[PDB]
Amino acid sequence: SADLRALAKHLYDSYIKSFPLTKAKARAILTGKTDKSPFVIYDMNSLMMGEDKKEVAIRIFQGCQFRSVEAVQEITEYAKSIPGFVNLDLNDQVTLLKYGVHEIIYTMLASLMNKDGVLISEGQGFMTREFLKSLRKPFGDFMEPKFEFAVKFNALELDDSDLAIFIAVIILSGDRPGLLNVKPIEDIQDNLLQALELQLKLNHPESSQLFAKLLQKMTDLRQIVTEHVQLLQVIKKTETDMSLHPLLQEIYKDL
Amino acid sequence: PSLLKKLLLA
Ligand SMILES: CCCc1nc2c(C)cccc2n1Cc1ccc2c(c1)COc1ccccc1/C2=C(\C)c1noc(=O)[nH]1
Repeated sequence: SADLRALAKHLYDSYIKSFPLTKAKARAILTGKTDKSPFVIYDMNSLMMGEDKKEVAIRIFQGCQFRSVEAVQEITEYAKSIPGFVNLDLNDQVTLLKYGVHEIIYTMLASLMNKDGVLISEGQGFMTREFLKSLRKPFGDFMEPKFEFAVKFNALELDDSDLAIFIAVIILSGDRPGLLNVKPIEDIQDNLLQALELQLKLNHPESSQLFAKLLQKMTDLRQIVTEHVQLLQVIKKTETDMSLHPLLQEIYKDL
Repeated sequence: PSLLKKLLLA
């Protein structure tokens, strides 16, 4: 138990090191409790006004690439801090990151979301949900269920301590395709899961079944990533020559 | 080669 608390604290410490924009920082921005106000993008005119941050919907989605590549870098830093991670076979670390990063990006995306919109570029902007919903199909339908997931995930009131371990658990998923040595992965995960269980019991003592809800949220995130991947397949079927950051080419390769 | 693998070794 005590060692499980020591591991929880170590993970929160690294998450703090690795991720500049914490959930706590983000919620402070979203509730005006902070530091300069985000610029609001609610229509085409405010969008072109805020550009210092192809057809519009492709422009908006392709501009997420800069952030996603930074996030991968952050997530890699955080993964390396998880005890046991760097001692795993190197190709298995790559595998874990390859199939993990988007789950973690959507996890952190929820932290930047409320029912009305999403923070962008380190909180310097706020894109509204209605604006995103007005985009041409299939783009306009895509984010809606992301907001839905975020609103329910945020209702659980996890903090950064909680999230750090939740994230560690996800990265140490033994079932990613083509992992060469699964057992040491699972042994790490099993211990993380115990740290998470205790973390949730001490930190959310009135919250019935939180541990199990969180397991289900990991399944929801796989589903969300499956959908994210199919949005890009659908769009590649007509946007033949669409630039893609080389880091992300590695991640999307084979999917 | 692999960009992830470089970020892992850094
Ligand atoms: C990065 C994932 C979270 C996210 N944040 C968004 C924000 C903040 C606004 C609008 C859409 C957003 N999304 C969804 C999103 C953003 C970009 C891309 C996708 C999906 C997947 O589908 C695409 C379809 C056509 C063109 C680009 C893309 C996306 C790509 C290449 C991408 N950009 O960052 C990625 O990780 N993937």
